[PDB]
Amino acid sequence: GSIDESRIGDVHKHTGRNCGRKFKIGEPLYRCHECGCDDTCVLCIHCFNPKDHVNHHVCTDICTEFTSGICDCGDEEAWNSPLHCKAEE
Ligand SMILES: [Zn+2]
Ligand SMILES: [Zn+2]
Ligand SMILES: [Zn+2]
Repeated sequence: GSIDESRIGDVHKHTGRNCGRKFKIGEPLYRCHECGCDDTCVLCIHCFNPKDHVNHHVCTDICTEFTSGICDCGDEEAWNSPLHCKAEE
């Protein structure tokens, strides 16, 4: 077999558990009007999968110092539809 060590690999994969990545200032936060339960359900850049949200109203935000957030990818009580983590691609 042959793997390339330079690749991002699987450092962002979180199969079976929630992502819970903490947003640092400047990073994008993704929210979907159709998929998210309340206006606090968010996805990180590594998780957000455009495929899941074709025809949906996606809202992007820049993370600030006042942003206290962790990624909700894989927490099934935060989403109306099952998501497909991008890190799995
Ligand atoms: Zn995430
Ligand atoms: Zn994910
Ligand atoms: Zn969506």
